[PDB]
Amino acid sequence: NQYDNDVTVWSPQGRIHQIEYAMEAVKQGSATVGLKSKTHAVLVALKRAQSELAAHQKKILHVDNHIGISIAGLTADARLLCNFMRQECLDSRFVFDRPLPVSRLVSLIGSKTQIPTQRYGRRPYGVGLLIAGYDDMGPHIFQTCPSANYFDCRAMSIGARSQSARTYLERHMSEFMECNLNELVKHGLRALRETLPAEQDLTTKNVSIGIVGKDLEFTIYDDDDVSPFLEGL
Amino acid sequence: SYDRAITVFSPDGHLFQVEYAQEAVKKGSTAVGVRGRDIVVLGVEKKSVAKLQDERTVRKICALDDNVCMAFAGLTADARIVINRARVECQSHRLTVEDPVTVEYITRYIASLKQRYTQSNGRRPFGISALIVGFDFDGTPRLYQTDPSGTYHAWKANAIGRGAKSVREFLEKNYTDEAIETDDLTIKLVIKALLEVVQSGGKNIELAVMRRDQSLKILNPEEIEKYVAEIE
Amino acid sequence: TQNPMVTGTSVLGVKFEGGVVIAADMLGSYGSLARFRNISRIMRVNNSTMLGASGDYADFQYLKQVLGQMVIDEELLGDGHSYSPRAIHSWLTRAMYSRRSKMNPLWNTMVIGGYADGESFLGYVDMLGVAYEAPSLATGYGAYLAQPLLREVLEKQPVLSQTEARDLVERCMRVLYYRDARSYNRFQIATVTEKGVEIEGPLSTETNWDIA
Amino acid sequence: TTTLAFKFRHGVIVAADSRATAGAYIASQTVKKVIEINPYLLGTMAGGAADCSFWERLLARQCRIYELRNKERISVAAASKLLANMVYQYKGMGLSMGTMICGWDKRGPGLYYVDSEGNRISGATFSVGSGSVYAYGVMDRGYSYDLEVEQAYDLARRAIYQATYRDAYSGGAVNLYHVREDGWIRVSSDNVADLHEKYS
Amino acid sequence: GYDLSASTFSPDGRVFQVEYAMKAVENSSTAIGIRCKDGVVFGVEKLVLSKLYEEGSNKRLFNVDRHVGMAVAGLLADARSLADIAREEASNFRSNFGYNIPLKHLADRVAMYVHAYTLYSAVRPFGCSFMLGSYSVNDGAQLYMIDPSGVSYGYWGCAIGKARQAAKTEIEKLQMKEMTCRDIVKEVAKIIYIVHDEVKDKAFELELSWVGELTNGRHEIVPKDIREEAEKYAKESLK
Amino acid sequence: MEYLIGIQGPDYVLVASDRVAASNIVQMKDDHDKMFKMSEKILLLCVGEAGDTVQFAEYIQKNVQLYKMRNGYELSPTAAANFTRRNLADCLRSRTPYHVNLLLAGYDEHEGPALYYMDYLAALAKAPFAAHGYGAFLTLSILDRYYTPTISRERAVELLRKCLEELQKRFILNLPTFSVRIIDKNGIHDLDNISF
Amino acid sequence: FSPYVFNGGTILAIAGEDFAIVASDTRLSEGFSIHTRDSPKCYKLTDKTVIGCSGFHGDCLTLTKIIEARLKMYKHSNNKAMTTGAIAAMLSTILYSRRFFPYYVYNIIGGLDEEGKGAVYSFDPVGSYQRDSFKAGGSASAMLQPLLDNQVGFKNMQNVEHVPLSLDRAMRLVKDVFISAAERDVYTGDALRICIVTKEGIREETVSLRKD
Amino acid sequence: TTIMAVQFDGGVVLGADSRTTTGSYIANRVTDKLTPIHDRIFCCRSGSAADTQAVADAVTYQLGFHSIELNEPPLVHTAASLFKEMCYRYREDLMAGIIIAGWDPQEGGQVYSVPMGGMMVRQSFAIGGSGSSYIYGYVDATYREGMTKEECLQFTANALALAMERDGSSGGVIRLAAIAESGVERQVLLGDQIPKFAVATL
Amino acid sequence: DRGVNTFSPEGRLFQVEYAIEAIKLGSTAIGIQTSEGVCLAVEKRITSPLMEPSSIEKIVEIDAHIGCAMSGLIADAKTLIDKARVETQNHWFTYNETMTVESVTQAVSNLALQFGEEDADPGAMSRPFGVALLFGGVDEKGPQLFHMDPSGTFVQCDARAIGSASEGAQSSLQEVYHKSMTLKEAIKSSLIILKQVMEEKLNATNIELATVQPGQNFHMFTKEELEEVIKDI
Ligand SMILES: CC(C)C[C@@H](C=O)NC(=O)[C@H](CC(C)C)NC(=O)[C@H](CC(C)C)NC(=O)OCc1ccccc1
Ligand SMILES: CC(C)C[C@@H](C=O)NC(=O)[C@H](CC(C)C)NC(=O)[C@H](CC(C)C)NC(=O)OCc1ccccc1
Repeated sequence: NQYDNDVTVWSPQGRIHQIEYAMEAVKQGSATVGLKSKTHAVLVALKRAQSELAAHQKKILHVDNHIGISIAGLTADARLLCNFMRQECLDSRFVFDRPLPVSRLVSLIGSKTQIPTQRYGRRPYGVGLLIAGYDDMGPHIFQTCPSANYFDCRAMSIGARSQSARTYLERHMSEFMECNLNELVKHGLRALRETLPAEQDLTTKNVSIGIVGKDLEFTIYDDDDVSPFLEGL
Repeated sequence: SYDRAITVFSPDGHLFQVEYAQEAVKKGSTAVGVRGRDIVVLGVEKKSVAKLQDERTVRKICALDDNVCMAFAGLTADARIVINRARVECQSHRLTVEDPVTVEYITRYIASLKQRYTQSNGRRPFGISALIVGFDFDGTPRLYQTDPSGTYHAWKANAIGRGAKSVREFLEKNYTDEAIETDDLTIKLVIKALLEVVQSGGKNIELAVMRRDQSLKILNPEEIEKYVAEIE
Repeated sequence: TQNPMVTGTSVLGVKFEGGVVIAADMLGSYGSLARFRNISRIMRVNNSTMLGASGDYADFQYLKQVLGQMVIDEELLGDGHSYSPRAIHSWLTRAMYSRRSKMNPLWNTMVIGGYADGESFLGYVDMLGVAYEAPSLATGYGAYLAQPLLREVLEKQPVLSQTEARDLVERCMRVLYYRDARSYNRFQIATVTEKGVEIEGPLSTETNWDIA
Repeated sequence: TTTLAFKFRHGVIVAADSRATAGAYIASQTVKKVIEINPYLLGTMAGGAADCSFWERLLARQCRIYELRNKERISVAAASKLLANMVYQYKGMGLSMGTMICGWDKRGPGLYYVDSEGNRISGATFSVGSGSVYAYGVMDRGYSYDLEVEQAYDLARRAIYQATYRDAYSGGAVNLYHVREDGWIRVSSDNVADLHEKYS
Repeated sequence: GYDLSASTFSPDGRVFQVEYAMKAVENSSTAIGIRCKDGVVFGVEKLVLSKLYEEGSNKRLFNVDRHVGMAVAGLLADARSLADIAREEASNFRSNFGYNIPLKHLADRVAMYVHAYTLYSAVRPFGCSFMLGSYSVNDGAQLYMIDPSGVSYGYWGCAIGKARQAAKTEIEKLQMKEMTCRDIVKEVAKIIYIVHDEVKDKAFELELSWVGELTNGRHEIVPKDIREEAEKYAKESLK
Repeated sequence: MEYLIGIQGPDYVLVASDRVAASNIVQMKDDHDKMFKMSEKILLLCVGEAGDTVQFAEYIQKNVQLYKMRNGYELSPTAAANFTRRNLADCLRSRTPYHVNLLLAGYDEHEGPALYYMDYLAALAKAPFAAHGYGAFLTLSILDRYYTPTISRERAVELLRKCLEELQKRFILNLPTFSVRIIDKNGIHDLDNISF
Repeated sequence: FSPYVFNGGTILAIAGEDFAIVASDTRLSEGFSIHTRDSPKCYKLTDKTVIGCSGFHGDCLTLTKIIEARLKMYKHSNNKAMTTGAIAAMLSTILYSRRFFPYYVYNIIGGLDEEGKGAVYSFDPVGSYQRDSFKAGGSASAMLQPLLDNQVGFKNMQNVEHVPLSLDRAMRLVKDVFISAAERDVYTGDALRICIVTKEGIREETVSLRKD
Repeated sequence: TTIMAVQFDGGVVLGADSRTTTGSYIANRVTDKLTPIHDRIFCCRSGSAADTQAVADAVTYQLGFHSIELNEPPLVHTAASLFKEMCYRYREDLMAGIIIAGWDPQEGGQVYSVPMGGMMVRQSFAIGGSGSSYIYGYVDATYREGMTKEECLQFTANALALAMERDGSSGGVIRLAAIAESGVERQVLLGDQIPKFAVATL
Repeated sequence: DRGVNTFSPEGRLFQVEYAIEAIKLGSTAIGIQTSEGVCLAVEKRITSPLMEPSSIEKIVEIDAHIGCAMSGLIADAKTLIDKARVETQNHWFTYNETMTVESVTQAVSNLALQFGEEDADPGAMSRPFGVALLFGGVDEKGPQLFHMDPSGTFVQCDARAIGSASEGAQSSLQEVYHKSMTLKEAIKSSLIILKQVMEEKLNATNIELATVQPGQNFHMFTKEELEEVIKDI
């Protein structure tokens, strides 16, 4: 076709095929789950290793003391976006001496990601994120897509076989608000486990957890540090 | 400002433009170079005298600096541009290091220039391959070959251009410490290698040599004829 | 502003139990000439902040415009986040320091007050970027005349009520009118409380004894 | 400050006091004024401390980059030229730097003087700083290309001690370095009080 | 291949890229806006893709200024970009000319910005249609609509989305010139509920906003009590 | 201040310069060379502000050698002098002027010996003899007195000794040793130093 | 228009076997006036480093903000906190970035090294930094330095056993030197802030001084 | 120089002298310092002639384009704000103080002051120029609220005449201009028309 | 007729995929991580006897404690190596410390995928780097080994093989590798795999070997040591 080579070409159905191709690029990555309670936000990601001797790729990255993102898609675009987030947060702290609200950071991300989708010879950022953070208005979970569109979510999962996690979260969304930190982390892990095939399990070497809360700066748990949560399956 | 990607990847991972530059150098004239014990030689096959062309203005052997020369094969104009850039670089190096350039330094600079040209925007790869020979301050002779891809290797004897494979096979079969025993034997080796490709022989040969602590010298046609007669 | 043209006199500030009070005379002086006598030198940044400015009045207008536009742009978003007085103080400090570095200073000396999260805020921003927070502030000639009275009262009684703060501000303004040569009788009082920002019209120092 | 370096048969010696003053206030008496660019090359500080430190550190960075690229250690002449060309772009802007580059290249011992004023001259005996003249006196009266190693050490120590004695803005400890074909070694750091007790 | 660039004219004299952008906006949900004597009222059929999204995500009603609203349809990223542009234009107008931007002027500026993307091959047309609503004593209640082509026209009632025809049919039978905002919110809810399709679309949430005399010339969401009364009235009307 | 001198004869140019490099009050070097070899038959003598002299001379040296390699024939003394003047004049009005005083000596196969004078303002001039620095004030009179166009190189060396002896007798600065060189059809020859 | 102003302030740093002390007074001045009495000049950077800035207050604030931002950048790009030596090197680079518009700030760093032992780094406005065992900077540097050299350095005293410094003795010395300085130097007074850096954490104390 | 504007119910009354000096030499003695920015907006120029003329031309261009864009009469506040922006941005290079007065339907007659530095304040009556310092007391004492057009014209003429009498940079003729809904009624008082106040002799 | 920044329906960048394809045409390089150090081996791939083996620089030194092995387009690797060296020295100058292996890998990876056609730079890059890298060195966290591809994705690897013989060399590494391997065992295993996978016979002139250990700096084996190891194995 002649309508699926540039991002400045409209299809006769009002679709920009490159944006859906970037969406597919996001959907072909590893699965992540994010969920929030009335006092906490949890990011759970499933890391994939190229070979048995290759360290599992990291997926939860710091942004500030109150923001963290899980990535699903191109790693270079992920790092570029993370650097932009960090610079924006540092600028906000330097100028105003206050944490940057998560919603404003997501808005800036959307504005930045829009520009490529409207200019010649530029590609959308082939990465989808799950921002988790705590601001003055409580915990937040946001989802970003290469289409420069974002949504405020109670819970979400993006990546390969993420529909099973989405169905689980929808079924069990009622209890999320009134759940201790351990219960919420276990719910996120259960959502992530549903994505795995039958012959695979959640080990300490392929699970990452990111907690942010009122009295808990954003922390990344990996390796043996995720054992306490895994116990109780 | 032209900002188009002239050189791009293709399935199977080939930079087709660089392959076409290789083809261009293949279609070019023939050049030979041999590293001796105390002498470095360069040979070039003249396409045709034409009986009315000044040999002074068609030389394919040039001196980048006092201790470095190089002969090329491919498109002449790109060779001229590369020669000028290399000369400017040699002068700058002598200015800011207070020591004469080494052969390795200048070949690496030329290779870097070619790489930049095969990865930049709106510009095609260079279509020449250069044999760079000279003497370092330590007195050790050197000989390097550079390709449009930006790859440079150190050779003891190589050929580029038309009939590169045939001359290279001849050199491999007929290169030994015995053949590099004396300077005259080395020049005879270069002439013999060139004669494996050039039809007329003798008349259609351009030969230059550099000795240790001596300026680059182009052998006059009489000397080339004398060596050709000696070979036969 | 390399050369100031129309300038204001000191701006006072004292924090009480449940807000802050700022006073500034209505006067624009062109070098020993009360050219403008009905200009307000107190700004209401938002529902929980205020800003009184000394020095050049044109630069005060510029800061007023920029800060108002910032507050508006924030409100349009409607995300439930308010620029805290500390945020405005930090932004002002950064702007003044940047202008100083560029060698094009904003000739002003502002006093920022606010009430957020059940805590009073009182900041000082200088032309050169000097920033600090203290219970009492006094710019210009107030630092020599009015500040001692406020500091003595606060040291004797760290926590003051609203009426005591207002009386202290009135006394300090009276002293300034007595002793400062670029001062005016008419002045404004601004207060920030949990109820918001209120600015009192043109008051007077009629309690001016002149026993000679 | 007073720093000196002279070339003799067995290498090049480098000496320097360790006093830094801010006007008339002695900021420190333990300032290292000999920088180790590489095990076979070293420089000296004199003038503005910040300028000399920054530009010598940048010179060390550039020398390491050169070594990595060319697989051969940089020469003293190359390092001196690099520093001179790098500080020349800031001529007239107030840089107060006087340095000596000492080492052992493929051409034998080297010794170069570099100044913020643009000078770059090689030589056998050099001394830079406030006490440069006082050190020059003793160094010239006692220098000889055929000095024994201990005699060279004594000459450098005595020159720096005399410069400290006659100069107010110089003092502290006399650091002494010796360059050889196999690198440099720091031989001693003797305090001026002990040297005064030994000589007087 | 006459429809691969906004800089190419088809033989009939059409710019097919703008047509495809119009089709792209035509594939989104419906948004209606009715002008009344007091002011203007907006309504958006905010479809909910999944129950995981919070109430308020993907908001399609923006405040580009104190006194100007914005209801969008189509690609939401483009809508947000245009909203930021409108905010910038309003701020510039206030800074330079020293007073609030008239709605007609802002519509003109944003339309001209949109039109600049329908001329070159280096940029694609915006895939979003939006409406602007403002009220002031000097100027009165105003409502405008801007399409991807850049055409800006004033409207007593507008509808952008897939159900534009139905919404126009329902709006056309209202004496909006004499009714007030309070009586217009209920009608907007009725229209949104009527145009909504349940067989195709799963569920939706009603988003309302207005600006008029009751609000002192400020654009803000309709309070929860008023919105709930409007939804109850719409459900009763549908029966 | 430094010292330069040049005598142009029938078939040669004789040049000499001092070998002192003083920082403030101390002669930090005693065998400095102030002559730059531009080509096989061209010399440049530079005296002036520290840093400017070396930078300018090395830049001109690089450009001249680059010309020689690019074209295969060396630049003529007149061409080199004009090139130097053009560069200096261009840099005169910029933000990075060079405060350097020059003296260009060279030999040409056709035209013959040439001696060129150039000041920090880039005013080129050709003279049979010339000098630079505060020592010129004392040597120009001697050169005018004892100079003839048909002067042999030996007699020219004697005249240079006369000038340097006058410098030793009358000038205040210490200029003990002078480097001496001569350019002829055979190239540049380095003659014995004049020492005191 | 003068872009600089001296706001006073004294800083002190002591390095011990297993601790580091950073002390500063809490007075901010301008000319002959006093801005505040609760403006500490000790800023905490990490869990094992403290930096004390004195001089021009605006430049001090800007530098502190830059250091905080750079610490966070290094943590993000290297996934590990910076050491005291890294902070010193970065500060030296930053200060020299503005050689032609220098930071009118006197800096001092105190914290543990990689081995767990104390370390103190003293800086000049241009960037020169040296690893010292004790150092005082600011208005009363000349008044504090000699006493430290005599007592902890045991200078100019013969037949004195060089017992290693103890934390109690270090705190006593800091308090005494600051009390003595407050008696002579006008710019130093109000109150004293002491930061003790150890493996357990950073402890803070405050002892009052003269208000004159 | 002496420039003045007064505000009455329905419009404004402007007035300025007609002297342009280059030291002690009167280059122009009939200069018109009241410049029509728009149909019903006027500016009184004090300070540097070149700066004031350039600013006036720039504001005229901007305001005309603005009026064409919005099919409605301009606002006096808009002209005042444009002058304020231009003067504040280029305060270091400009030497010009301006008074802006005119009529618009929204707020009626208004007077604005834009002195050096780019301030903007609305006043009932504004004065400016070198000679304004000599009539501050007069305007303060003889100003009343709710004056009539004729009374304002007489007041402006009297105060301007005093300023011309006492200031060496002011002189010539008094150029008055009244702006209201009807239009602009321009006037020029010269010779005996200028108010006269007797001088003492002992 | 598609631009460099173009997405396939499978959510991949065509140029990056083709660059991955070009890697498979390069020489084989192996690296192994051990508690005693990191070893690196490469295949010289000599074409004619007249070529000096010493001129084939397939293992280079970034700093005194880091080395890089590469396969693919060497001319492309030169720029990345120069960037790595400059970054390491810049870090030393600014912070007076040795850059971590992960930091150098990240800095070099950021360069990849920074190519475009419109509005990039006067001399921006037009295509991805068609060369794979194998970083190895000792940091505060001990010996480390990292693998970088044209896509800019870097992962810690215990033992990785890159090049034409990657498929099969990796299998042999899986068969032979254990956590407690010693440096000599690692070197011998790498040599065995290289001998098995090379088309030509293995000798001391047609292979390169380098090691980095906590005590010793980057060391490149000479003919004597290589011959000793070859004889032993
Ligand atoms: C290498 C230097 C220490 C040599 C030393 C000479 O004795 N320099 C000096 O004493 C210079 C003299 C100046 C006129 C160049 N004086 C100085 O005061 C210099 C620079 C200031 C002017 C900002 N040193 C200075 O103040 O900093 C000393 C210092 C050094 C390290 C850490 C903390 C403080
Ligand atoms: C706005 C004007 C129409 C009013 C007029 C009345 O005083 N202005 C002036 O007279 C001002 C003097 C200024 C110091 C107030 N003079 C001017 O603007 C003159 C007028 C010439 C064209 C004859 N030109 C000018 O640029 O000023 C001359 C000058 C230049 C430098 C210093 C002092 C004076």
